[PDB]
Amino acid sequence: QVQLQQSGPELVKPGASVKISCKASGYAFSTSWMNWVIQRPGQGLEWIGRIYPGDGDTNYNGKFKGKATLTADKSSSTAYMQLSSLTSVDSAVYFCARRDYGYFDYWGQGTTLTVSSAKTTPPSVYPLAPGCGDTTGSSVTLGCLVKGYFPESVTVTWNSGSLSSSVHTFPALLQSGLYTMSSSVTVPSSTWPSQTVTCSVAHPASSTTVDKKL
Amino acid sequence: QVQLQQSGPELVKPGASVKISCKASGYAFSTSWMNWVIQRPGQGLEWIGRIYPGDGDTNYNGKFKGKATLTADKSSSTAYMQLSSLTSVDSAVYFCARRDYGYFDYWGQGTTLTVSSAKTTPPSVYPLAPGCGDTTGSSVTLGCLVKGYFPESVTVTWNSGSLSSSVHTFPALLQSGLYTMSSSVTVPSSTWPSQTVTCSVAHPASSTTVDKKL
Amino acid sequence: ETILEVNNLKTNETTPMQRLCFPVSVQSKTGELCAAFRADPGRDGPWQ
Amino acid sequence: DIQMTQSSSYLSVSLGGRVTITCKASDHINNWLAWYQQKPGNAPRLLISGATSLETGVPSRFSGSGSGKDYTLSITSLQTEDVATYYCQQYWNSPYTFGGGTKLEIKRADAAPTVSIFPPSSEQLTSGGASVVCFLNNFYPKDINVKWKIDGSERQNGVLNSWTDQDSKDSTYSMSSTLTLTKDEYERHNSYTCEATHKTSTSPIVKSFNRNE
Amino acid sequence: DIQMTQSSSYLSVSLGGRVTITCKASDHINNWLAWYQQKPGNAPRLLISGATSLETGVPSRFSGSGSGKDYTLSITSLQTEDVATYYCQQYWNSPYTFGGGTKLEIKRADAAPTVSIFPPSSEQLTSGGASVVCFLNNFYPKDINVKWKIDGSERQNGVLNSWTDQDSKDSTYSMSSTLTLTKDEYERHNSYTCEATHKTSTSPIVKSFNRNE
Amino acid sequence: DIQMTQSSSYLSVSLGGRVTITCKASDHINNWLAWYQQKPGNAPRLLISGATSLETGVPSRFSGSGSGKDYTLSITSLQTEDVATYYCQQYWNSPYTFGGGTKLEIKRADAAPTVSIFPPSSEQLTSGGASVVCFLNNFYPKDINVKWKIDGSERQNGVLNSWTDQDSKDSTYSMSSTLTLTKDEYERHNSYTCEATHKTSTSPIVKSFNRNE
Repeated sequence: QVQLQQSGPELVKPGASVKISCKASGYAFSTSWMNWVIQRPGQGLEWIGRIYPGDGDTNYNGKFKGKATLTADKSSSTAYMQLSSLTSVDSAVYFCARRDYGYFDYWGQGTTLTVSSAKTTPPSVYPLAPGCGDTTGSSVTLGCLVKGYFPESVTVTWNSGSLSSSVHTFPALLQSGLYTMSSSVTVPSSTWPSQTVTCSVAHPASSTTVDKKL
Repeated sequence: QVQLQQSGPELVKPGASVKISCKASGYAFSTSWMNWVIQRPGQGLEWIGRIYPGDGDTNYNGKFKGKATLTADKSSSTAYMQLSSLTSVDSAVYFCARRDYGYFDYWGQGTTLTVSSAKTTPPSVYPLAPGCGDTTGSSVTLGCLVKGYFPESVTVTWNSGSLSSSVHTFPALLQSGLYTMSSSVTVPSSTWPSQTVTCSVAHPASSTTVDKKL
Repeated sequence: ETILEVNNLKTNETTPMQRLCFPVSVQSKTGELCAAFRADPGRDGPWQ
Repeated sequence: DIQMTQSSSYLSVSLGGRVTITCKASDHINNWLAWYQQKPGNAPRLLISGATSLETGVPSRFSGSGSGKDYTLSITSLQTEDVATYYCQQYWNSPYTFGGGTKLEIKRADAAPTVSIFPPSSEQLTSGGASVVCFLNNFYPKDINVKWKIDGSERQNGVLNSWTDQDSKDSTYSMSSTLTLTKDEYERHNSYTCEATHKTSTSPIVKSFNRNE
Repeated sequence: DIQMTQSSSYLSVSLGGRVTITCKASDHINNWLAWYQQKPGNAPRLLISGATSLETGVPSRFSGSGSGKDYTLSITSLQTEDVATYYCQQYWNSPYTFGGGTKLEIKRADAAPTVSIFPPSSEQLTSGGASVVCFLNNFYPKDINVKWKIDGSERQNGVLNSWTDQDSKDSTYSMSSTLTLTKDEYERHNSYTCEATHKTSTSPIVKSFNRNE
Repeated sequence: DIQMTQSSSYLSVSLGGRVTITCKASDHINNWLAWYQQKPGNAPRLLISGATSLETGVPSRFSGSGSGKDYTLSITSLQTEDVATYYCQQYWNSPYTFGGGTKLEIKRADAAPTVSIFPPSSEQLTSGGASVVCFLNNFYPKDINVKWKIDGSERQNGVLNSWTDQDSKDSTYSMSSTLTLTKDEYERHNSYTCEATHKTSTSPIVKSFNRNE
């Protein structure tokens, strides 16, 4: 079998350089070309460049000609991609594939590059529940808003995972350099507020988990 | 500087010929090509033909091959365009431009050719104002209709130009060989008919200016 | 015979490989000057 | 004969935004194209030469780009003096085919029209013909349908519509319509009315008139 | 630089039916094309190679066909594991131009949305900023228009819409919107409301809110 | 294999007007094209040969023109015998690719449909199957949507729609729909109804039926 193993995610401020590893296994490393593909979230996809490990030559694109530099090592059967002058628009998902008949036969697991100047900040949950002056209707949706957490993302537990069916996990969007998310779950007014609903974020990086009651 | 000076407008009945002058200034007249462009009101635009004043050769189009004839004079630094068999569809705006790198670097001021069999007729204004039987509403629009004036166009003064903001000048459309126009201005029913509104056309060609009170 | 570099520009200093040749294409006018250079082999310029 | 299509004819963007206009031809023009700007009543003005390079005196907000048979024109940002009709030319082969053209206007909210029907003048019948008019004002967008119906009928031809473009102050349009014919048909019936259908509202406004009032 | 257009971006067919996706290029690629299948969060997977031949491990339900510059991909029938984003590649000339992509979803009837506006928290004003929210749930199809109007106005930019794609269970979507700004503008007015316009119904649902309640 | 696209399939113009039909191919055919006219139940008839020259016996109202890959057919004016399906052929290369075809019809105002549901016959249940029918008549234009709903459901497949084209007298269309299945499902419920949605009116006409009446 043929397996392509990449590295993990990277986080670095703009202006520095980053190197990404791709290691082939179960196949001759210097016999076939090794390509690279960028996917810009979420609709963009385009080809970057290829390298032949036997000679070491590189074939780049028009835009990525000066930004990326490809190297290879025949001893460890590993290909490298070095990026220079990293900006905010250079953060995307990178692929590692090989060329056989001219297509891409086998892909990689995928990697995430996030380039930003923000640092790790503890999130602060803001409660939102009905309501003052408005009893309409007998069935209302509940949730809580989360703001100012880096990086993405965090999971929101509800009553230690009591009911996951009607709750919806919304993706995060960057605002003012920080990620913001929301959650919505519907509860009838007959059982509310008889049982107190709880939303709790879990952030592994900042080691900050806040609990909130309503 | 380079300046291209054309002639004024022309009015002639169908079946005759017309010659249009274009005079270059501040540049070598025989060195560069001299083009011609027709713009049919208002959406049509297409290229006519070019001439090289040194040799005198002419390069025409497929449709304008037999209709137009281009000549040039090196002594006066002036180019000529002669049209034969003028019809109603041959009335349009003509341009005079020069060719340098293959584009048109400098244009002319533009000229208007109107080919019709109609003659000069004095206009007659027809009053229109609310109203008999209809008092609705408290704010109504006022104006007057103008018909049978040649050529276009005439200006309509309102109380010697008292209020030009809410009045709208509508373009003329040819009907039965003559041009027709209209004007609309809104006045509240509280101040009407306290002050008498007046519309007056001014036609320089026929020397006919009529005044009308309401 | 050795390669004489006719095209030398301050913009080509980053890519020295473009110095070895000069482009030619379709022209819309008559008698454009494609290139010009000094004929002295011992002068600073293309002959170096 | 190289056909070069410019689509679409009308597109509207507000100020401070970006606009993209595509001019496409049938064959390869070798990146030879010239963008033009013509204000109403004036002559065209050159902007882009060769789909890339600029001119002298033109601001840097105009940037052309493209490859193959698809070429675009990017203008950022948009101001009040940049609103005009844009053209594209192919000088690669003779004859030189000019573009269809794109007229720019500013985008705003929707406004309800105003329909007011007018009686013919009492002394208007001395000329030998009669014309009934109803004028419209303060509407948007361009496309509507004028309707003339007497006892469930529709009358064409002989109707005409004189459009008036937008101005700088209120950015509002206007329209007028009429028809001309002999005397005897005018008194054939009594009630007169007109209306204009619009897309966002299936039920338009109706303004009628009657002769014997 | 060979531009290869893949249209359209979104098309929906139910299960048990047939789907056709067209990938068209500018010039002749000599029947060299590769169809891809990429599930969210995963890597692309090869399906068709050379517009005709299949791979090893791929089911026989996938059949590619085409001639000239027009190439199609026929999938019959459709199952729950075949729903993903499909791509097309041109390996004939360098650089290799990837397709635009087509995201597949399942088609069903229309459902009315639910608009619920929420008050800001009492302790939310301690951070130095205020954000008003109204969340929508249980609607269809994708395209709608969010509307924010206070005393007949429209506020952009600063609004945002976070979409959520369909799942396997209820095949239902959701959306949220908000904006962030300083304190003093919040109490400038009183009543708050939002709505969403839809095509099949000209009159949407309105859910308002008031501060002094 | 040269694909030649003819669009669109249906277009309508009234009598006394002008009609333009475009037939476009993929490559250069060197101005070799043949326009055809086929009346229903009859054989095609040649009109234009080589995109320009006429035939012997064909009236001079038919004038073909075009250049490059875009070719048109201009017919002025239109009469009652010129209404048929028009075709275009490419004889430049083998195999000869025939056009998609354009069916012509006359344009008029809009008419409201008529929905009438019918009970099954009392002796119809002796055959071993039951079919419920509701027939529509006097409507326009072509495109509508037939709707079958019992307790908030939709039933496909097994429905069918038999269209009837326009005639010379009233220029009016008709449609019918039905389905066939076993006995036991028929009495599962009681009320029966059908309707047809239309574009200009969001609320259609409803004609229901009940078994125990």
